[PDB]
Amino acid sequence: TRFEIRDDFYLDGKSFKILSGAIHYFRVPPEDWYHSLYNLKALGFNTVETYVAWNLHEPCEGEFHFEGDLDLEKFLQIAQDLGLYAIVRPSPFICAEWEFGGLPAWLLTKNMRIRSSDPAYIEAVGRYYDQLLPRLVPRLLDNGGNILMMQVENEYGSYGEDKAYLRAIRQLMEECGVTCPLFTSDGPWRATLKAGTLIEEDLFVTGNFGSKAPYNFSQMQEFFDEHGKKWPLMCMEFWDGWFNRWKEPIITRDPKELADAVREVLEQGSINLYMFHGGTNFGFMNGCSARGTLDLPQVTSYDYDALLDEEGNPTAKYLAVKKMMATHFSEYPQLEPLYKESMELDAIPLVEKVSLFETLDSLSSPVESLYPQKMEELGQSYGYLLYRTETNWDAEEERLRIIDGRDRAQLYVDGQWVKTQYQTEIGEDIFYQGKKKGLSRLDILIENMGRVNYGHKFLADTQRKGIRTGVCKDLHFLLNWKHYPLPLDNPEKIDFSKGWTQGQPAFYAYDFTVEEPKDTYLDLSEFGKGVAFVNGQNLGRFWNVGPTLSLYIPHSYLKEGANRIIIFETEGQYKEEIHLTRKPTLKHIKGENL
Amino acid sequence: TRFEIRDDFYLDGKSFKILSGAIHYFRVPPEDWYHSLYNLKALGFNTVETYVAWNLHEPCEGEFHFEGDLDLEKFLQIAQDLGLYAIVRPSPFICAEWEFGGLPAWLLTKNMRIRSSDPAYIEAVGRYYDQLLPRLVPRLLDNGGNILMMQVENEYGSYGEDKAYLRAIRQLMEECGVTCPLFTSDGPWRATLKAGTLIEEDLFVTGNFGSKAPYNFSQMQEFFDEHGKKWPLMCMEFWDGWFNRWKEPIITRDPKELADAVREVLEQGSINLYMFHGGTNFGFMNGCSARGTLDLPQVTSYDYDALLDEEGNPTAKYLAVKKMMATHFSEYPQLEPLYKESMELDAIPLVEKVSLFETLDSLSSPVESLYPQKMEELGQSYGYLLYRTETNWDAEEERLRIIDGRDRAQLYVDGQWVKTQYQTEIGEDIFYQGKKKGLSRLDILIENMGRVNYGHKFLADTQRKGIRTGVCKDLHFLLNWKHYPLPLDNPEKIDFSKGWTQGQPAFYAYDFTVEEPKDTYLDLSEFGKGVAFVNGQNLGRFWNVGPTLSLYIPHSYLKEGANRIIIFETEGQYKEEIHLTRKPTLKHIK
Repeated sequence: TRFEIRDDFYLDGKSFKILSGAIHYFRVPPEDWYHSLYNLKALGFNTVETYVAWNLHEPCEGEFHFEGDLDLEKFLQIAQDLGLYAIVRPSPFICAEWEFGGLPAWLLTKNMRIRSSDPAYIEAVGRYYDQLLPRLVPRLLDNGGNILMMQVENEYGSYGEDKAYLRAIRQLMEECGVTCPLFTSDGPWRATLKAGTLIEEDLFVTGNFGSKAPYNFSQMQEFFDEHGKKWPLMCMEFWDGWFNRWKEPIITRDPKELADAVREVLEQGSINLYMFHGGTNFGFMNGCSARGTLDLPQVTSYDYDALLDEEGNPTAKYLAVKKMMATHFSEYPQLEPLYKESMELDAIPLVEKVSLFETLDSLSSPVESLYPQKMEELGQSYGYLLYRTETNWDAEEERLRIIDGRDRAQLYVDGQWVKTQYQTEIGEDIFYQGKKKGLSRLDILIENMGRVNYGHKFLADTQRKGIRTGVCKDLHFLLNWKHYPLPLDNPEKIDFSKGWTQGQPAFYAYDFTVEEPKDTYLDLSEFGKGVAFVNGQNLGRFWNVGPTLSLYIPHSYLKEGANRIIIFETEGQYKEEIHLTRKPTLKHIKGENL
Repeated sequence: TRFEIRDDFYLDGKSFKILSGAIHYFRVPPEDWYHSLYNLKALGFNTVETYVAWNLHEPCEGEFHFEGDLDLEKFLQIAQDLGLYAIVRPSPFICAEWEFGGLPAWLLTKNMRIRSSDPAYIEAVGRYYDQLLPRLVPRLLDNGGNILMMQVENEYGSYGEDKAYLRAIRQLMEECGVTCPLFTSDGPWRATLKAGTLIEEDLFVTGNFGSKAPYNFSQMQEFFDEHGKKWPLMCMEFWDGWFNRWKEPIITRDPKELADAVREVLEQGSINLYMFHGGTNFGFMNGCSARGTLDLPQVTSYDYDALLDEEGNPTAKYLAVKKMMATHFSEYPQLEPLYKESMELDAIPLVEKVSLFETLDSLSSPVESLYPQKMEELGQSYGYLLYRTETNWDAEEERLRIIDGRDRAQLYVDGQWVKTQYQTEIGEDIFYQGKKKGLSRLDILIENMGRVNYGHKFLADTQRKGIRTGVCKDLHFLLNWKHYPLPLDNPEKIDFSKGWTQGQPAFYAYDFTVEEPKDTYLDLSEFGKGVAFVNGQNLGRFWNVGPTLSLYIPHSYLKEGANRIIIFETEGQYKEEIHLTRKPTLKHIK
């Protein structure tokens, strides 16, 4: 074989240092894959690394997608054409600050123990691998492609110690034809290294850390020595920045310090910068952190304070690493990096608007049942879900309670907003005065704000979204529900010919003309909460709590000539004009460091 | 027919006022059934009412028990012998401040929507009714028995509005040959009346309340008038006292005020006093309240501040009601009630003791699996559950977390206590410094402190006890578990020849001689928490937080001659002697 893991990495019989950067194909529009990969090569780096997101490729059971934004094969080809090698990390679980850590939400309805040696789960992964891996085998280095090696699971030592599970994934990958070296990655301390690895089965071990390479590599070396392994040192995720969460301040890391930290890694071994270019969590694909029982959703932008910013442009950090490489690793040739230009556009007028309630039938097919159903139970993975029932008021004032609902609920009676409850607020008493006679329409709009992507809440009860127990009026649970799943993947079905009323979730259309499409940012600082679309593509979520108050619009999302932005707003904000800016708008929050 | 509901209750063609009192056969030892029923008759009342507890009668699916302490037929016969009528409320769900509201815990292992029109659930109730109802049909008044009528579900308006569910229950009862009038009971306001009833299908409606009979009956009357029903008014649960919960003050109700309130009901209609005699939640059968997401376990004593106290003796409240009856309803003949005498026994010394860990193997059959299992999936309904694993320490200090466990957890490493966590404390960081080398034994003793018995938490995730997600060490879930179910229904398997170690859950035995068995109270003020047995019979739980600091011992639990009391105590707080007192020991609660 051309690439071997011995006492060192060897490529064609010569010692080889891997200089990799992470770029997730699914977080960068395909039109910009070349741009981002070029900038990685230009830095003097020789390898690109990416996760593969199961929940993108098998969004519904048995339905596979490998084209367009998800054309991993094309991404790898672009990398190969640029003379870059590839590391692929096709774990069913990728963590990755990504919805449910990459697991398809439909697994939550199955009789199985997710992320374990449970055969039912392993078999689902197998059926997925049957579609994914044969696309990658021809792209192994030994088959004329560029893939050096692939990862088994992902940071499993930060979740469990089921060795049968790791063995099963390794076995599946091998059976599917993956004949390149395999490896695991984990935190470089004893507990995670012991739990996450198959070192005693000679499966290569790499470490994830964000600083102190000498110390962290020493801990890995001790672990290798203890098991008598003579292996090269590699940091598979060198965390070069920080991700962001709603309501929390943006923290950045000094470019020079980071470049120095990277130098230390390279002085002893190999690296994969996480992230090289972070990009965007388009649509509803953001992940979520947890603290005890509390969920902390992560933001749309995956800028990450990476070497390339969300847009793909070199930052001061890129330049600092470039200078470090030029000095300490001059044997790796560099190129001038590529920049994209951005544009701005003022005073784009509102053209049409419609209340969600007035365009429901166009957007969603209602599911009726006696008892309320959860989101995944209804066959929905992402987005919003409207629960509707009709009820007689049995007293002047009555109490309503949403029992076991997540993540955020807005309650309306006869179209009138009554209450909004987020997370732990859900379940608190709600009081109202309904119709004197006949039935009042009770509407509850629920949002899935992102399933936790790691750790102890990974399989928490709250991971299943929507209303899990029921809605109480007085002391009894209400029955006869119409459910309107609102994945909002069908903006073309928004019927702007219908009515609009203030103080309801609504869609707002803004039309503008573009001569030459360029990168830009939609300013949502004056709106409340919701999502935005440009030319039918879901840009992701906005929320005026910040820290991010914009949504990035890649040039490739725009068209020459007529364009339309649609804003779905849930909090009642109303603006007759929007603006696009050359740079993102930020909310400054106490404790930040820009 | 002998009994019918028209514009009024008619018994053998004559208008009839039902004067009922609640006595639950399963809360009073069978030896004292006559005593309590006699005292009900003595008050001038004519009817006894009782729930039937499904979780007692079908403890394991397909396994039915109707003998001894559970001999409902005998209870009804004794009532008939005393000339009392009976109302039976055989709902699958009884609420009743009783474990899981009477539902068998094994239902939690089934794919079904409990307490709904789900056929899977209805079919389970049907199989239960196939065993229960044929035992009651021959005891219907028309068939020579004493049962006047029976309830369909129980306060369903305080839970749902599934009319198909109510219809199914009614249909099951009819199909089992129950031909007497059926009825529902609910709170006497519009929301609960509408939700919990089948008035439009002519199913009789009763109300539950604890005061303001005129106002509450007026709300029922309006509901009746609205639906064109000319029916008698009955309060099927007139709450005459208060139940108690650990760490909360005992509330009592003035005897005279209560008697006055009862009179108000009787001036307009019929009544069932809840409770007439409350008795005891023996063993692990207590219920649990909820406030928001928080569980509030109810105590062992179901004294309830009822007319008869836990022991079955008339109280000031009994006398006040008796006086009210003699004054305002003199047409009902009364009798002098019966009293039981109690005993005391000082300083009964500790005979022997043994740590739980040292007697595990005789007490429990372990179940081994890679991932930890919950209590019910292991086949256990009540008691304690020991989770055991072996693990080595990967740093001088490591963090442990119990993820999604209920209700109370005690953690030991190599036999040494590390931490106790109750309810919401479960999940908090636990830091430990363990064996420098090799595997340490990690033991986690979990207690099921009582499943919620009503309301929005009735089917909460927390109703399944044990550890639902896992135990984390550092960042990873630990695997390879030995589970020791500890229902503690086998005290005869406690091996006192085994070793005892301080600071561990342990069993303590106290031997004494009894001349003539009499009611008494076991003083547990100086023991931390646990349960107690007398002659192998589980008296229920104790907890030094109070308000109750004793366990009632019915005379029938004692034997002539040699007796043994075994205390299982989990906190490491015990006494080298015990006292049996004439009256219960109580603690004031802030």
